[PDB]
Amino acid sequence: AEQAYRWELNDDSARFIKPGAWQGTYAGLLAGETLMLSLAQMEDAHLK
Amino acid sequence: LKTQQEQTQSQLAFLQRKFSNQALYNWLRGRLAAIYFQFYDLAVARCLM
Amino acid sequence: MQRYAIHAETALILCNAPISQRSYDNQPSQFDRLFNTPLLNGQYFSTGDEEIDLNSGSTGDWRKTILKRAFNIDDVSLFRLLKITDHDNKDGKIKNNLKNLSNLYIGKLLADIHQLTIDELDLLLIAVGEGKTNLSAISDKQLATLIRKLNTITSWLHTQKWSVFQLFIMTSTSYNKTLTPEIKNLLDTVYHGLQGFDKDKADLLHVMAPYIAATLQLSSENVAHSVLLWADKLQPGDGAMTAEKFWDWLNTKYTPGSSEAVETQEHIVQYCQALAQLEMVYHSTGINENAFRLFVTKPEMFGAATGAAPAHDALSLIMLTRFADWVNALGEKASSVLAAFEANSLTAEQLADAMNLDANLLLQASIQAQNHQHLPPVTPENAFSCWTSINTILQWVNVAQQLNVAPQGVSALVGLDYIQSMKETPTYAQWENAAG
Amino acid sequence: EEIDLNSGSTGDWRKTILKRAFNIDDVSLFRLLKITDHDNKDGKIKNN
Amino acid sequence: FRLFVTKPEMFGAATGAAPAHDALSLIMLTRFADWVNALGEKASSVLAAFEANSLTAEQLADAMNLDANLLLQASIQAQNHQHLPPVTPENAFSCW
Amino acid sequence: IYATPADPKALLSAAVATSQGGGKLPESFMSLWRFPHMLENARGMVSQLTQFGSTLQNIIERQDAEALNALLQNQAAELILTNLSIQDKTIEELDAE
Amino acid sequence: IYATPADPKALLSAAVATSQGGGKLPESFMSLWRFPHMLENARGMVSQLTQFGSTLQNIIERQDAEALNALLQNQAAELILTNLSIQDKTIEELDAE
Repeated sequence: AEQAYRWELNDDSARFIKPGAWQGTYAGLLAGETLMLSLAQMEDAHLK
Repeated sequence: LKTQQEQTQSQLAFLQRKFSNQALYNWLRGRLAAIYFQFYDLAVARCLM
Repeated sequence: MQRYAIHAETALILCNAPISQRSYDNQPSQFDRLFNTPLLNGQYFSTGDEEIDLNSGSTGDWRKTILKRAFNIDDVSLFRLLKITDHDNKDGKIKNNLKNLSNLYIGKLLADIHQLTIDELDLLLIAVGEGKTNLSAISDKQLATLIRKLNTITSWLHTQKWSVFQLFIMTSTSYNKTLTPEIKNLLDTVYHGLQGFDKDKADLLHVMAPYIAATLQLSSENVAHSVLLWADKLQPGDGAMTAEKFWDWLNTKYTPGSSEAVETQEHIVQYCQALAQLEMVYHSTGINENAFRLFVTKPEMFGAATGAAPAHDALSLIMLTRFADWVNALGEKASSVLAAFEANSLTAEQLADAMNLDANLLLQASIQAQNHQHLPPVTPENAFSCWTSINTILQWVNVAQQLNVAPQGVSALVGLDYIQSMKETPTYAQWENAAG
Repeated sequence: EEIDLNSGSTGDWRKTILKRAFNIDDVSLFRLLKITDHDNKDGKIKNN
Repeated sequence: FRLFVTKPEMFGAATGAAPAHDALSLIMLTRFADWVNALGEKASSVLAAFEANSLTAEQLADAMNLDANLLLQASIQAQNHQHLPPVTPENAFSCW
Repeated sequence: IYATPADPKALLSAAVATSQGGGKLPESFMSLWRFPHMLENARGMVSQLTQFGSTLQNIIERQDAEALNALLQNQAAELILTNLSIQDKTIEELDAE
Repeated sequence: IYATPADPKALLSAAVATSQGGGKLPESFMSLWRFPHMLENARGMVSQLTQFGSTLQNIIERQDAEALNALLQNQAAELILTNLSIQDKTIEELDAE
């Protein structure tokens, strides 16, 4: 979904998904809640 | 009574070494409440849209 | 003699007097009953110009042995007793003077009468703030202040049920440099949380606060913001780290998950263990969540100097606990006083409603606190807006309720001072009114 | 004779006997006066 | 326990040997476990300094609640006498 | 003369509540979508905010349940030291009997 | 001379936390679908990751609740051996009385 974001708005430098949602110390219990925020930041930046 | 002190310490060692201790839910609360505020500013934005 | 249940000659040493060399009642002298109560192998120990090597690893002569028998310590605690006495001593060797033996013995009595070890005494004198003062060059005034500070704190640790080693964690300014797994979880959580941070849009201390509280085991973000805001005023560690310097290192030089040694890594661990010390200070001294923010922002409200960083030594942890015991004694009216104390609208009539006292009792205690010479002076401006002044006024109540008199009845006894009488002697009638 | 019963007046020997006979201090003796006499402006009463 | 199964030479075994599980080696794991429990809150800062080779006598006396010169003089006298595993200044606080 | 000790005092503590300030509404944005297509976009956006709030409420309840259990074991480890000193005085009595 | 025994010592244990390393992001892939059709594909993909995480959090809580109950019964089976030896000394006293 990030590569489809980069191809529609001509911004190859755009980055919303960051390598920190999985924490192996705490077994990654908030991995889904972190990526759901990053998908919400991606679409809100798409609507604007 | 020296056994009950040894057993109370074996419980206190269990509450501090299990995965679901207080240090887990301090992390789960402190991280989600940073997500839950940043998600709110995006959720109230589309209520305005 | 009454406070520590000791003899008159032992209390005489604590008043900066040398060891006596005179017999009293056909009993040996104080110098003999310490050093020569049996003679060690038929050799008398006398004062002279002989050197006594007091290092930790020197199997010295027979004179070092008598210093160990008279003081009931080993070689290791005798070298630390010397550093409590003389910080300026380069080597371990001292002279066999009566002035030097009385200064080693005055340092051992400070550990004996407070039930302390030489280790527990040295770590306490650092926590007091008297960790740089010499017992060899101390005066009569500074020594009575030093014993008063040791009397106040050790009797306070019995009521708090803390050890000296537990107090030293909350009062230390030197930190460990070793990267623990508890700090790796702090360095990872703050790094992955502040990735899209803009300096102009938000405060740094506010957005770090959910991720600082998640890894210091804090139940609140209001506490963690006050934890970070206090450490910007000390700049702890060898790197003098602020939270703004903390993120500039963590953004550009830290890699999460690596075991690689970063350049200024040891200055970061000293900062992250000062934040963990803050977690121990807030939970031990059971202070209010809003009032802990008032301590870290406006310490002049709590007795500190204006424009100074809030200290965390043993004298300042008593003040936070006596403040916490004060707000617990207010009960349901504690929130209405602290809201009137954060502003400058706290009056004596509002406080006597919450203290369950008479309204004129705190008025007369506030009048008498301004007419006498307290070294922090109580003025009508800071009469109920500084904590040292409120602690001063509440002592006029605690003495007047002890003597079953008014606060001006206590002040009638203060006017009967012998030194104050030299400028104006009280007549026999003024004693006769005060006796009634 | 007047007896000054204010909260902050180190009075004569007559105020002292009122404190000994009633087992109170100066502060509770002024409040005992206001329970007795609300109409008293000052603290001074007569020795009636 | 990962340090025992990867580097047993840190815990007194011979270099390049498999970690044994006999009765002499189960005492050593328990006396190690009773040692880290006696450190309390400063146990994680010693074991992180023990997994690396940066454990000193001054750092250990802070966690043992001992004098700093007490573990210094005990480390000096442990090197001047003939122990059958010899104590050297290299492995003075990096071997169990 | 024999003086009776004072009665046991009742302990009390404060419960001062906190109060953080209210926020302000951000500036609105005129998007491209119509009302039945942006409301459905906003309703699934708010129904995820409900699931984050029900999850955050669960974590605080589990945080205060584990902070209490760690308190109950640190208090039970303190009473066992006093009851083990009373048993020393029971054996010392039987050596005195 | 009679020597008093030593005071009861306070037990203490370590609570050394763990720390596993962070992961790296895999290489991205350019698919065929547009943004509103791959985001809806990704949102239902992440909302299942939330349900796996809430299920895994439930299993760990039930694991530590059953590991505690097995500990509480192995400790209660040890105290019953000592209290059954005290009752042997109660009957032996009544044969000595």
